[PDB]
Amino acid sequence: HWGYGKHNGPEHWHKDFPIAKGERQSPVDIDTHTAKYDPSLKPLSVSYDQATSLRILNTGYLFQVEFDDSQDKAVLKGGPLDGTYRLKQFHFHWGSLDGQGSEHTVDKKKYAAELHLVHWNTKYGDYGKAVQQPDGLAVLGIFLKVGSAKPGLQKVVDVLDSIKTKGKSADFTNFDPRGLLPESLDYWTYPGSLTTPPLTECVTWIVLKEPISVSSEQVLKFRKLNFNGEGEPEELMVDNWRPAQPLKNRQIKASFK
Ligand SMILES: NS(=O)(=O)c1c(F)c(F)c(S(=O)(=O)CCO)c(NCc2ccccc2)c1F
Ligand SMILES: [Zn+2]
Repeated sequence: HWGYGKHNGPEHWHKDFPIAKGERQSPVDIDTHTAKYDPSLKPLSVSYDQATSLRILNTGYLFQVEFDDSQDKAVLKGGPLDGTYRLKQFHFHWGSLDGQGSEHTVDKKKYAAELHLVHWNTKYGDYGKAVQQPDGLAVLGIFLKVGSAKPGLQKVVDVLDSIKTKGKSADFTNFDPRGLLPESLDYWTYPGSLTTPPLTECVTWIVLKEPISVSSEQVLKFRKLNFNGEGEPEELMVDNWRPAQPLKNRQIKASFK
């Protein structure tokens, strides 16, 4: 199956998923000197006050926290978006070393990790339909740099030992994703794709300019997760990022400066 290694990593995905070589693939390098300030973009509206987390899961590629999206409890709107996108899950990508791990880059800079908050367009009724549409998902991406701890991340870090291996889940209720956001909602946006197979070009990306700070100890705990299942040889879950893909004809817009 696909993964992150020499024999099944990003460079191989195109054989199963030919859209890997498509015209709107993600992630990309954000060239902050060619991005265009768009005074017509709106402010983001990030409304997570009623978010209901359910569970945390090691998928064998990353870990994710899932939400109850069967009512409008937590939604993203405004900015570049038409309509209302409902929060379904968040997850992270991270590196083996503090100098890599993000999927997007900024003027070629790599961050230690990247948080993705995945939302689906409510015009399509559910996530599975949405993922099949050109404007089905909106993913809010937030960079992580190593420095001071992020207190709102610690509940996530402390449950990771209970989901060490592929396919393990744990209850994860009452988690507030507002504690993962930076102060500023300034962002870049562009049209792209899922960053893992099936690589569908269904995503409006909204990448915040301001990183969050997490401690060295917080990210080290991410790196103690395993790609393998229990009872299989241990393979540390690190470097689960796709490198930047060609921008092609796209424009990245900035909400600021
Ligand atoms: N990076 S990304 O935001 O484009 C992304 C992932 F990297 C990713 F691994 C996933 S995945 O874990 O589902 C793997 C298949 O693409 C999703 N989709 C996230 C998702 C998972 C469960 C429920 C709803 C959304 C996905 F959206
Ligand atoms: Zn992701």
